Amino acid sequence: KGCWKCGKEGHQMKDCTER
DNA sequence: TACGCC
Ligand SMILES: [Zn+2]
Repeated sequence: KGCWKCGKEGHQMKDCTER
């Protein structure tokens, strides 16, 4: 629960995008 | 911000 690729409550994919 | 992708 958090990011998509990172693993932290920083943001979601539209704010990450980080592959 | 960058693949929402590996
Ligand atoms: Zn992330």
